Amino acid sequence: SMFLPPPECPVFEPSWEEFADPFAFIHKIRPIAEQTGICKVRPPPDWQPPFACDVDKLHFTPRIQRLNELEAQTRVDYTLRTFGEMADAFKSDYFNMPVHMVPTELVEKEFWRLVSTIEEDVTVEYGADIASKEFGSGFPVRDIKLSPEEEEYLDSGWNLNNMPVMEQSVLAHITADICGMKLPWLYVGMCFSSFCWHIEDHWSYSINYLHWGEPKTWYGVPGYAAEQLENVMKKLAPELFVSQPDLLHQLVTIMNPNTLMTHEVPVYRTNQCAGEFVITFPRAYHSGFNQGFNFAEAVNFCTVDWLPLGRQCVEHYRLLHRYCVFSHDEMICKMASKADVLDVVVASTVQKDMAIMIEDEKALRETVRKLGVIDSERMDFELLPDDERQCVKCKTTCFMSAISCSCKPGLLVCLHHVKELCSCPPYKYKLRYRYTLDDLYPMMNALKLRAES
Ligand SMILES: [Cl-]
Ligand SMILES: [Mn+2]
Ligand SMILES: [Zn+2]
Ligand SMILES: [Zn+2]
Repeated sequence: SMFLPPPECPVFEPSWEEFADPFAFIHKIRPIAEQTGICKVRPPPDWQPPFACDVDKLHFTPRIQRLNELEAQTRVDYTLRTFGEMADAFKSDYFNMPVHMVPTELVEKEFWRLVSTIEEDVTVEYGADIASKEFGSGFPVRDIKLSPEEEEYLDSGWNLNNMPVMEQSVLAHITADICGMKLPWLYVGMCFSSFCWHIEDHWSYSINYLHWGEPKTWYGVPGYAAEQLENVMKKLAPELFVSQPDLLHQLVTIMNPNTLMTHEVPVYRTNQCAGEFVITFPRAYHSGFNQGFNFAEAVNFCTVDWLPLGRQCVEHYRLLHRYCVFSHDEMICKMASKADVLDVVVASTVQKDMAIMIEDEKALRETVRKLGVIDSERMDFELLPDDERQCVKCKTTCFMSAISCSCKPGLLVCLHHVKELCSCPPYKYKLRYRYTLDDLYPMMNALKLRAES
């Protein structure tokens, strides 16, 4: 009747020993948590990173949010004090209650009532921005003089500034600019402010820490059910699935988990409270809303487990004509070029992906040669701005190779779309390539040597 809450997602309480290495721990829980898409992690009781900031000197510009189920939203001045004041009064006036007295069950039930009710037009506000000098990480960072307590947490793997640049992560090695993806984002919530159903770019992981305040309610769907969910959503809201001109135009929406559950899409929930982590796994759809005034911090990351999925994601982007945040192949080759300093399990896993890359590239080059492309020239793709090396047809970011024609200066197609560049015969085309196959096999060999050492 009305709202039936989804079953709870897994909750882990690691020992200090398990907690010592976040990537080992994530690998450990993966068999369980990937079945549910999201999971919650409670740190050991004494892991307590100090939060300190001036509520009057932290400023941000809030985003306005209408709360209508199935309505399209785009994916991407208050002080913290004045926002908090607004947020508390909003919740307090909404329920005619003190905020700590409003049961989380009630806020959840009411959220799903108000987004589905046409006659209600509740609007709320929220903050979402990357860490900057005007608004920095909630975790300790080096800058000016820090307390010993802050020093304790400076190097923690669970300090979300460090997570991107550890010895078992992959996004670290990327030299290309992916700031929107590798830097933590800060989120200031209020009652009912929400995040629409989405998956992370390049099907990466994400990890979210609620620094303080009232809980954040989550819904998650396991990666295996991603296409099921999309099919449900495309039937109910086809507008969200029209082609989009860039990454700054991704359309997303609020949708009741019971609707998914009715269509046999598995959905899990949780209330993330202050001091708790939520982890989302590759291609796991998630959404949620805040219970009240709060402050969270989140970052994307990629494990070695993720590498094959990363490759599959870019393939999927190609099929959908979606823009890439970075070139997956460029990242693989960057790591190969640093094989000697790579962690050994990383080296072994990159070697396997590189082997697929090379064999695919071989087949593509044979195919375009048979189409009559004969001329070729080496090209350092990584030097081109992204918007100068996207395939005309499928928008993929080129790196291994592309086709050009003097007919249309500056334009490129990837080797899947040789026929989509221009009307000139293929003998007028050039194969532009980053590496010969003969360059590539020794690169892969270096990884092998590092891996077997
Ligand atoms: Cl509404
Ligand atoms: Mn997310
Ligand atoms: Zn293409
Ligand atoms: Zn041409």
